[PDB]
Amino acid sequence: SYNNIPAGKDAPNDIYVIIEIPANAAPIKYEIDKDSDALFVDRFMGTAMFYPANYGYVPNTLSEDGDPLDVLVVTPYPVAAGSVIRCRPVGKLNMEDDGGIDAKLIAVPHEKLSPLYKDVKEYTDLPQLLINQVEHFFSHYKDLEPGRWVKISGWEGADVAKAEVIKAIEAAK
Amino acid sequence: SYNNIPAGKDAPNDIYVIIEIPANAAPIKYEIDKDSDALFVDRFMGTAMFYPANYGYVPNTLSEDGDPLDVLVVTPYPVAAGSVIRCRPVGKLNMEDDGGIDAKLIAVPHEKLSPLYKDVKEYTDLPQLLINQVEHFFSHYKDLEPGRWVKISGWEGADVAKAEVIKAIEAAK
Amino acid sequence: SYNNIPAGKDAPNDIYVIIEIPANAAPIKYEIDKDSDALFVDRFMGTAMFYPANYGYVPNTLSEDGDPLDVLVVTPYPVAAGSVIRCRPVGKLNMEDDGGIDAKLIAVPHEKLSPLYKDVKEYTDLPQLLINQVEHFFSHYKDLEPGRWVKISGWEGADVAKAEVIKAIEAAK
Amino acid sequence: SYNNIPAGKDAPNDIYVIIEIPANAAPIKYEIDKDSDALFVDRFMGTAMFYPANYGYVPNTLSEDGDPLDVLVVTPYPVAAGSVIRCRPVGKLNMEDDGGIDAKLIAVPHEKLSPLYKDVKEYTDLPQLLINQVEHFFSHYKDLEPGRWVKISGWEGADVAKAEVIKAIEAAK
Amino acid sequence: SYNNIPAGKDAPNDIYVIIEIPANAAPIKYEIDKDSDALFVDRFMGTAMFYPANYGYVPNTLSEDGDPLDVLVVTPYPVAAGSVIRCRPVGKLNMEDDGGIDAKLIAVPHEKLSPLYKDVKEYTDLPQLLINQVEHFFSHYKDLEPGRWVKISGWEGADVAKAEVIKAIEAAK
Amino acid sequence: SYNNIPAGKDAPNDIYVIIEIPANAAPIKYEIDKDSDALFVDRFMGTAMFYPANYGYVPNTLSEDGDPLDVLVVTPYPVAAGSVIRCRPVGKLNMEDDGGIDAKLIAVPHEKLSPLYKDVKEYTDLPQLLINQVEHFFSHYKDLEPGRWVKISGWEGADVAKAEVIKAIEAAK
Ligand SMILES: [Mg+2]
Ligand SMILES: [Mg+2]
Ligand SMILES: [Mg+2]
Ligand SMILES: [Mg+2]
Ligand SMILES: [Mg+2]
Ligand SMILES: [Mg+2]
Ligand SMILES: [Mg+2]
Ligand SMILES: [Mg+2]
Ligand SMILES: [Mg+2]
Ligand SMILES: [Mg+2]
Ligand SMILES: [Mg+2]
Ligand SMILES: [Mg+2]
Ligand SMILES: [Mg+2]
Ligand SMILES: [Mg+2]
Ligand SMILES: [Mg+2]
Ligand SMILES: [Mg+2]
Ligand SMILES: [Mg+2]
Ligand SMILES: [Mg+2]
Repeated sequence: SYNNIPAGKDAPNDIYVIIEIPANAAPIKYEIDKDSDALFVDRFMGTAMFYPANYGYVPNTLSEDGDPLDVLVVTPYPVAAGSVIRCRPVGKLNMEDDGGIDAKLIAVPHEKLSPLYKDVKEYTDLPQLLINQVEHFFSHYKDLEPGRWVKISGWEGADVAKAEVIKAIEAAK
Repeated sequence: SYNNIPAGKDAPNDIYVIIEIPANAAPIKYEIDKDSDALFVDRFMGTAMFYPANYGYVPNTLSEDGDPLDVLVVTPYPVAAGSVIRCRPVGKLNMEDDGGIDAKLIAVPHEKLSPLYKDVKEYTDLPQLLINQVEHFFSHYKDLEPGRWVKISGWEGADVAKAEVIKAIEAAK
Repeated sequence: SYNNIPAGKDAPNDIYVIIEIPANAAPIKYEIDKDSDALFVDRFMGTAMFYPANYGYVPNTLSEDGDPLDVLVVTPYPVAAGSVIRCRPVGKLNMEDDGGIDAKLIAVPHEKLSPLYKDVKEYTDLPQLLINQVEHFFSHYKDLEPGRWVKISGWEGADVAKAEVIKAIEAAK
Repeated sequence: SYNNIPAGKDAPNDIYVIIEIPANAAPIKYEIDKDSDALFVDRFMGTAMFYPANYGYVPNTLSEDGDPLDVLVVTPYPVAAGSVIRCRPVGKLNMEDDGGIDAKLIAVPHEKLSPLYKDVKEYTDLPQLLINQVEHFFSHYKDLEPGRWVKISGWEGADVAKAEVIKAIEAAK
Repeated sequence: SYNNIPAGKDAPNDIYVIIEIPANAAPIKYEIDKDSDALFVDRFMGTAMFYPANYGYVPNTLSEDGDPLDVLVVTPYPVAAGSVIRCRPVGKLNMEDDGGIDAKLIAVPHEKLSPLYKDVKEYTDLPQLLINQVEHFFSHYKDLEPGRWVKISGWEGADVAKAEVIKAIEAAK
Repeated sequence: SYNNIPAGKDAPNDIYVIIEIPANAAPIKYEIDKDSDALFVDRFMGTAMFYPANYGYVPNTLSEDGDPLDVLVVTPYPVAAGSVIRCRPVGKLNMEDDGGIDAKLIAVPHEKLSPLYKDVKEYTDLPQLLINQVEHFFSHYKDLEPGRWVKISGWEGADVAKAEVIKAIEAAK
């Protein structure tokens, strides 16, 4: 099962993220069910938008909302829902949503998977438009769903993002 | 495993369906294997047709033929093979095929997943062309495979479909 | 060439729209060039959004910005960029953008192309969520491009939309 | 324009086919308009089926019904709508439909485009399942559209198909 | 889990292959993890190439590199990553890579899945171009990853391939 | 027609490229026919490879092989075959093939189309793996076609690439 996957081979610089929603996918919000490891349709999203990067979570972590830590992973090609990417965090997007505090990390593939991100040490080393697209997506993707909303606080860098991994690993143990 | 998913949160009005074949997919007839939870290729379909709705089954149900209850689920976008949709039955298509009695329910997503089906209470509230496409698909998709065949009896409404769910949940106990 | 296509077989109830951008497509903003009939990439759009309906124009019309009249066409499947669809207007979305007044019509296919829209006489007969998605898309698709913006005024019905077609046809003569 | 393309480099053994509908495409029945060269949506097809081969016509041919000769082209990958394939006829499917006589040729790519068809000299050298799929598609794809219908007479071989090309090239002069 | 799937219903003539990479897919090299059954991204491949057949392994086998036996499966349509296909071996491609001896079998679906391969008894009954594409892919897909390389020895037939299946099954006990 | 499109609004820093083959497309080598403006299938390519960037030509130019100048354009999303991209050259790949000298440019979208490439002044500002993928593709894509082959000479920078545009513009006038 997914719970047999550690949070990382060497956290926080070498972690695993289980993908729930591929980048550039149809507007279906999938979530993995802890009790079955199965991909559930949480909802069909209301706006004409798509997640700008692959979206999932670090196994064996615990965030403030009670679920594993949320991570977006930038990849050269969208990966299959349910697949697992070895990656490295480069930034943290601080937000609050209708349910409470909701920070999410952004990460890039580990060097063993690709050389493309070797020089991406901070989220500011990704394309500025991509960073803006990520923030704009979370700012607006709940606009057509009543009772759902997002407040953006802002971005923090790779040191804070790596800290967040450690926090969530320690919270689960 | 899939067997940890209940038949529904509040059956028969609120059920779960595990999808084997997405709507509008390539002509590969996948089936989930009970003893591995794995998606098997049952066959490559012989006709140039596609399933007009997502196709799957209700976990923890048992029909009189020893398999879970079959369900077609209408969705605004096709859902991934192996994913699970919370939905609501609105009708039943009575058929017999080369394997015996073969009724299949038709369902729409629960209102928590989409607002688009709030007025669909009976299968006759779906577009008539879609109902005709479902009937036509099952009447013909086996035409080019030796020894496979379908007889269509007709449709029944939401109350009959809900009673079928109750009966199949009972049988699994 | 495209200019041999009339504005309609029986405008304004029966018109042709040349599609530039398919519904649900990648964020490439194509525009057909008057001087060559060729599809140009006007831009790669800045936001993680998609046109919620097929987007194009009525040939042999002239709208307020000097170009043919803009029309969104709802279809059961997205139609290819550069293809031509026989359709019928059911509404008008009034907007202003960074270039000036920018109304766009919304239309559904002629009954010879699909039976699915026979009961759609006004834009309010389309799904409310789709109407909201169209408004939300135009409100936000320029959010990440400096100097580009949109202000929505509101909708008008089929009779107003049909009068806009007549106005743009006569303005071209 | 398309009318500048000859019927072939060396007809009837070496012909050109302009594709209207790719193999395995969405159920949109496109047709090229003679007076604009533009791809029109003739209709959205009513059944859950797809064309099993690429479908188009030979330019600068004229059958006795006033339209160019129809050709299905088998290719290793589906080709884009509006593109032109150099190919070689290997058979003829005789049909009558709601519009009158409706024979369609079947062809394979010229050896300069692919080595995969060197041993396909007759339509019976193609996979039997594919031949059956073509027949089944035309027998059923109009089933859900009022007033549309097909009668299938049977197949003829490559020599008959080649004579049909010669006859249709003659008629266009 | 996957390990409940036997190596075959009647090995070596009738085997199961769990697919990791679909034919003609994006250049994502998935591998199933033994400890979790989950699909991991091993890497994003460096070259602009795709696997010419579906790629996976036989469960409950052990090959020379300590992992289950590798098999390519030719299918009429690419099958999803993680799905399981009943097939039959027809050849063996002998290679050495940067990790050591690396033979891979090639197989076609069982006749219950498709009639299209009934006459394919040896790998030489597949299209020569496909065999060449498989050799060329393995010869070059690692060309842009330093430290990864492949040397091709050549092919052996179905009887040798079937003996390799028996060898890997017994080696797992 | 395409010939109404100038080589650029302000060559060599602001040019138009007509795309024949989208990035990451199926292995179909399309070429636009000068006499009809139609997209022809030149061949189905022999190797399991794909063009790593969109491929096409500058209208109203003349290269040493007698045809308009060949250009690859890097884009965030593959563009439709036959569409036209406003772009700017950043490098030149010198090659000779079975027909003679065969240099090709690489370009990025003009700033009016996207901000993503503002800092890409030279081909060495693109990802090194992408540059290697382009060279590797041309080195190998003819490996399975007899009589077709490529010799790589090497890359030159943006100043030489801009020169090549001017050379080919002047050659056509
Ligand atoms: Mg969360
Ligand atoms: Mg979550
Ligand atoms: Mg949230
Ligand atoms: Mg089943
Ligand atoms: Mg069943
Ligand atoms: Mg059945
Ligand atoms: Mg406009
Ligand atoms: Mg416009
Ligand atoms: Mg505007
Ligand atoms: Mg036609
Ligand atoms: Mg015809
Ligand atoms: Mg007909
Ligand atoms: Mg191996
Ligand atoms: Mg392996
Ligand atoms: Mg290897
Ligand atoms: Mg050239
Ligand atoms: Mg060329
Ligand atoms: Mg060349």
